[PDB]
Amino acid sequence: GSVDIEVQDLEEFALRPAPQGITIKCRITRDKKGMDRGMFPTYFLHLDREDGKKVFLLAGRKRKKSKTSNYLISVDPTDLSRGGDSYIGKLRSNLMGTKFTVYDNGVNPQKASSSTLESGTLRQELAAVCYETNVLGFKGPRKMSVIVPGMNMVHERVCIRPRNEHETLLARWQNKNTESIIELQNKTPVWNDDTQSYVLNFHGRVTQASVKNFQIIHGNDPDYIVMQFGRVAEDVFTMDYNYPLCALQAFAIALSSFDSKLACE
Repeated sequence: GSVDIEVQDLEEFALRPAPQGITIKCRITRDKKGMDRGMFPTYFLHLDREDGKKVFLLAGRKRKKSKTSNYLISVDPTDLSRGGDSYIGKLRSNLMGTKFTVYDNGVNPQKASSSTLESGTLRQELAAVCYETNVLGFKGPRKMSVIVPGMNMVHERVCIRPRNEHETLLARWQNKNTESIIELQNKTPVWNDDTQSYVLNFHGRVTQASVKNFQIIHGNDPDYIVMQFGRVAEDVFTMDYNYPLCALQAFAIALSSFDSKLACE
């Protein structure tokens, strides 16, 4: 079929998990300024219609709130283009650029009033990414972990609103709490003797693996590609995602790769 993905309300679309059986194909474009006189670059996510037309979905840009520089993800390009701190998603990274968490626009647990703290309105964690650190002797492709909220019987996300440090996605992951989360990982690339490099297979095309070219899958079924991200030009990348991911999660995961410890060349 074709399935002309229905995009009406951008906030709703951004949070909508991709229907099983339908792949949502997008493209991420890097700003209009970029490496200049400071200012961080702005990334744009557009739906790539199979008719040749594009549809703006989200925009992301790094910002320096107080000390750390998180990415604000908004469905309002204009606002973000300036001091517009309006957002639907926020990407937070550790100092090393090895751990990332994506939140919605709810209230931070650590600053919540007693009235809010009753549970509700509290910030949700939509995804977390960990770029595995080198051990010392282990030989092989680096590991990328992606943690997302579990899905319920109706195939909808089971809202994760951490009330404390032990309820975050990264904590549930490290503690093995697999009840309300889904642990995903990058698909292991395979050494190709002709290219003399580790490769991945994007729709039949040999693709050199890197932080700029990867696929996310569930460890139990390597054939089902949850997310496929690849560089097609200097500042242009293709991004396709499938259930259980929504655009905000996929986009955030992609933004993390730009801000990761890796990505240096």
